[PDB]
Formats: sequence, C-alpha cells, structure tokens
Amino acid sequence: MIVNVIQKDRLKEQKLQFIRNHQQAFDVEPIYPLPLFEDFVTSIEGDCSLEASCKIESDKLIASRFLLFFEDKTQEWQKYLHQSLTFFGLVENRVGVKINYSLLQQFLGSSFDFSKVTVLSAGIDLRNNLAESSLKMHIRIKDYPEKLDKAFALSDGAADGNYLKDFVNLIGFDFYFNGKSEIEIYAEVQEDDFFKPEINNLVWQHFPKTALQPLKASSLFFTGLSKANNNPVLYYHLKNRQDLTNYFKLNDTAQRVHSFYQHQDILPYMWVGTAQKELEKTRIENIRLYYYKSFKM
Ligand SMILES: CC(C)(C)OC(=O)N[C@@H](Cc1ccc(O)cc1)C(=O)O
Ligand SMILES: CC(C)=CCSP(=O)(O)OP(=O)(O)O
Ligand SMILES: [Mg+2]
Repeated sequence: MIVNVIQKDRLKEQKLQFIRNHQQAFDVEPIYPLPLFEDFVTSIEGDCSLEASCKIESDKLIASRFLLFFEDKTQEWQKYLHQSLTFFGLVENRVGVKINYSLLQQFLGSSFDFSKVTVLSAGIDLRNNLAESSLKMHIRIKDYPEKLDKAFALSDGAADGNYLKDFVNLIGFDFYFNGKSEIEIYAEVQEDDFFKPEINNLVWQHFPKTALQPLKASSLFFTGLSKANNNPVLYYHLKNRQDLTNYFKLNDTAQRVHSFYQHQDILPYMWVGTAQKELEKTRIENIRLYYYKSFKM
C-alpha cells in the first residue's frame, strides 16, 4: 500500500509538470482559469492521458488548450461524465458564467447506453477574451446507431456531410463562456482500410490529392462534417511526431512548437489538424498540433 500512495503523489506531480511545461513554453503568464483544470486532472486518480495542444493562426499562437482522457480500465463512463460535469460547474461558479448544455443534454437525452462509450475526454481552450474561452468534451460511441442519428440531427443536419455519416463514431462538444455551444461529428478511416477500393470511392475521391499524402505516416484519419462544409478540417494521427515536418509545410510559429516537442518526454504519436485548403498551399498558415502523455499506476 505504501507503493500506492507514493505512486499516486508522483502521478499527480507528473500531470501538473506536463501541463506547466507546455504553458511555460508558450505563455509567460498562465491563462485564467488554468488552475481549475489542474485541480480537476489531479482529482482523477485512475489511469488517464493528457493532451496539450496549440492552435496556430499565422503568427498567433493559442496554447492554453488541454484535455484529459479517462482511461481507467473499469470503464465507469457515467462516473467520469459526472466528474467532468462537476468540473465544468466549478468553472461556472468561479468565473461567474453560465454554460449552455442543451446540445450535450439532448445528445444524452433518451436514456443513454454508457456501455457503448469507448472514449471520454474533458478539457479547456482558455483565452484572455473570456467570451472566447471554452470547455470541451469528446465522446466516442460504438455500435450505437440511435445516438449517431441524434448527433447528426443536432448539428447543421442532413446532406451534405451526410455522405460520410456511416464513418462517424466521435462526437465533439464545445461550451463557450458566453453561453454559445457547438456540436461536431467526425468521420474516421482506420489505417487497415486506407487502401480498400470502397474507401477510395466513398471518401478519398472527395479530397484533393494533397490530403492523401500524410496517410503514409498516419494510423487514423478524421474530418469534421458539420463545421466548414467548405474547406473541412482534416486530422491525421501521426505514428511519430517527428514526421510532422516531412508531411506538413510548417510556418515559423508551428515550427517553434514542433521544435519544442521533438525532445520532450511524451508519447511518440501526435495529431495534426489542418483545413483542407492549407495542404494545397506552398505553406500552412493555420494548423492545430496535439501532443500526449499517459499517466498510469
Ligand atoms: C481509443 C481509440 C478508439 C483508438 O481512439 C479513437 O479512435 N478516438 C480518438 C478520438 C479523439 C482524438 C483526439 C482528441 O483530442 C479527441 C478525440 C481518440 O481518443 O484517440
Ligand atoms: C479530431 C481529433 C483527432 C482532435 C480533437 S479536435 P477539437 O475540435 O477538440 O479542436 P478544435 O475545435 O478543432 O480546435
Ligand atoms: Mg472544432
């Protein structure tokens, strides 16, 4: 048992370290209210992963973006949901804002089967403009067509984007501090399906050739269906973060993030998100970079 208390304290400090390393590299001052997220991730004593992310818009660097993934093998998804919602409610209380939950509420509405959840995340994207700050939640469902339909109904709605409805498993919620809220649905293609002829016909055919090149180094591909019908954001799960510069033409701000993380003590994979048209450019100006670390007993 003494092994357990020592390892719990150590995990608590390693999560805070991962968060501070990211914040201190990109923001001289922490963005308020980061310490509420720090308290939340330290209260999650089961196994988890953390995500630290940068959104780059030309030379603007948005870096107070963090996410916890619940990975306790007991899979008490409903308990994790409740722990995330009470953290959101603490943000509301301390900041003095009211979050608009209606989209999450309607998605969960008609008696939710939590056994169909395979991923749950909770986190933040904090800005000095409070109204532009947001809380975040992702839910991945499996073999749950009733809730797939409900998420589609909740976003912009039917076609198009409906052309990729059968590829959807991940649902994203954003909760802005001004009371605006959004839902997003993500179509995915797994590595083992990359070369199948039906996949080229149903998916790749609708994307420029440049969109296909980073699949060579990716184990997974996502795209958001409802935001930006024009110019959809494309997400690539790079097997090795070192391949980023080989497949994506980085500007100066993104290169600074990449250089910082090349030799950090983190997981080897990353996610890269970029709008479809950025890949047709000679140089990406808008890109989102996501890095990860795991925290296990
Ligand atoms: C655990 C498995 C099934 C391998 O992951 C998923 O396909 N879901 C993604 C979805 C996701 C990725 C990044 C995010 O920031 C949010 C959600 C994931 O969790 O890795
Ligand atoms: C698509 C998965 C792989 C990455 C997380 S996407 P997000 O919607 O939470 O981040 P953005 O809203 O695109 O900035
Ligand atoms: Mg989004």
